[PDB]
Amino acid sequence: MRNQELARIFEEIGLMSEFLGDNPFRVRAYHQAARTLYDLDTPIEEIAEKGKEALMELPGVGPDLAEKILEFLRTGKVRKHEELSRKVPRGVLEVMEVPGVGPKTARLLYEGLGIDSLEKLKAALDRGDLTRLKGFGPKRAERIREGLALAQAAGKRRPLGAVLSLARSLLEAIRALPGVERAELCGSARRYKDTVGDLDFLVASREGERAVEGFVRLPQVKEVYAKGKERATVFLKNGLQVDLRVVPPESYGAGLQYLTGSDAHSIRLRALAQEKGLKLSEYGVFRGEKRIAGETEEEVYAALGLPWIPPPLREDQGEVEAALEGRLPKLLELPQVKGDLQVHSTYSDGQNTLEELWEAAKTMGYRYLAVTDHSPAVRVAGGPSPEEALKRVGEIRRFNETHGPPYLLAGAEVDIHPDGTLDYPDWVLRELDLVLVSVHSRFNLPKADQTKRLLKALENPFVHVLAHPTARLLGRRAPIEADWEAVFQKAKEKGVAVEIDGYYDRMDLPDDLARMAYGMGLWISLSTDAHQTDHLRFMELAVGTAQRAWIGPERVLNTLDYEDLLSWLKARRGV
Ligand SMILES: Nc1nc2c(ncn2[C@H]2C[C@H](O)[C@@H](COP(=O)(O)OP(=O)(O)OP(=O)(O)O)O2)c(=O)[nH]1
Ligand SMILES: [Ca+2]
Ligand SMILES: [Ca+2]
Ligand SMILES: [Ca+2]
Ligand SMILES: [Ca+2]
Ligand SMILES: [Cl-]
Ligand SMILES: [Zn+2]
Repeated sequence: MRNQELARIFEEIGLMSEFLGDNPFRVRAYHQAARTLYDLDTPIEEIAEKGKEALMELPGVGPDLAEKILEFLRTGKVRKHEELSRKVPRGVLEVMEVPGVGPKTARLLYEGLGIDSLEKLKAALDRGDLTRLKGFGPKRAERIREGLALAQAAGKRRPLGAVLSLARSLLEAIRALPGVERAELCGSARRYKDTVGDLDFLVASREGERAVEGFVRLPQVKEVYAKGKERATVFLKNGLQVDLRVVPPESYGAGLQYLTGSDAHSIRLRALAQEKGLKLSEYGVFRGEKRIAGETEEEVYAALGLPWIPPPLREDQGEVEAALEGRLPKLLELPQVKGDLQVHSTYSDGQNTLEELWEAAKTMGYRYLAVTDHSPAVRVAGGPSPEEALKRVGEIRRFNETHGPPYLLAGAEVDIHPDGTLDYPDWVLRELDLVLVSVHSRFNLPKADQTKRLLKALENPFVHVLAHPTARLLGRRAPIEADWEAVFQKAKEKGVAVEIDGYYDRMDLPDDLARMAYGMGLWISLSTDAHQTDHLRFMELAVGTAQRAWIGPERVLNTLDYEDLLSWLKARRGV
């Protein structure tokens, strides 16, 4: 559907027209045309095929607008939009939009200040300039800076784990709206993508316009960017940018598929539908005018002749073909994970004592937790020395002797020196239950040298896991350059697992490299890199990554019970 695209063009013409000071009657007309297109559920093209008169049946559309609709559908553009685009630069428009701004304001801003982009705005805000620009006073000094921040974030992505819990708190409030029967967080978040744009929620309601109204008036909502009969876009007080879509209860499952995507997955499904004489839309699966499915997502998949496909797979990367052949991959699920294989303590950089870690693991129903404190080079600090590290192993053994399950594995996160040697001697490594190795320095070695360093680390027969292998930090540090094929192949041959560290700004291995490692036949270790007990919740992110990577419970260390894990760790491994 081109409905939203056309709504935007008309809206922009409205803004640009008012900026230029066109007839306020026309300005309002374009905005009313935009609302109509925003709210219109049936494809505009279907009404345009019926003629100019039929277009004119739509609220707000007269002869002038009906012709612009046809022009857009036939050419892909609207000359009037292109014309005002010649008079109106990009950032000047951007200034007028920045939530809380607008055209006439932006015109004094343009004429008065010389603003046809954004940096200038910022400049004026911080200096107090707008406090002296005619028509730019008090409570609005706040609003404009705030709007600017919202605009600048809308291009950008955040780590899934930075926003998932906040999204779920909004989900609780949405579910609690009177009139909402079901709701779910959809979009890329439901697919466990490691960074997300806006957050998208689907609601089932028999009274959609009233559900939108309750939604936009939630205590959590700061600013409404767009709203209509069945949809809205808002900004929360906490900054989250949120889209809502409402469908009737009979359509909920079709709405879940629609809003979860990916777009590429949905394109595949719509074609499968039409190939068997059906139409898949946000509102259901239809044979002619008859709705044959829609209420649950599994029903929708079934009507297309498919098993239900887990959201993390919905990327058009082989899952449609696997579903068609009745051979979806077996995927790791969160209840199968029996413990977390990288947690830190007060012995190094963690906030928690052994007792606190144990208590948290016990609450979570884990069988074990690996306490993997840093070797001395990781933290750029004197200890824990090799002697101290072994003293700690004894302390953890005594803790297990006095506590029982969940058992603590006495581990270490051992720094890899620039030359590939390890930051504890073998007499320490041999006594640890779990040896992780990782890069914490010299991140920018040439690719071939970084590869040699990692290969040398993998020569050590006491290593169990290559921890957070790329060392990336989302928003702060790029992945290290290394030949991952060479590294993973050596790890496989030596019996070393690779880690999926679900700590929210690490997400390392990333899904794509995890898919490569598992496809090459490696073992996988999941962890949260916890430095406080609140971090243990990130195991869901590591499992979501595993699902995106087509990883099953086979060859995942965390699915082994305690005894089988210890056996694996002690065993002759590799080729
Ligand atoms: N990408 C895309 N998705 C669409 C379109 N029409 C409907 N959808 C569905 C599939 C998307 O997964 C879902 C949410 O759209 P978004 O643009 O928010 O994308 P998504 O949440 O998948 O990714 P994001 O992390 O926001 O970039 O809406 C379209 O034109 N493009
Ligand atoms: Ca009309
Ligand atoms: Ca409710
Ligand atoms: Ca989204
Ligand atoms: Ca969206
Ligand atoms: Cl469902
Ligand atoms: Zn580390």
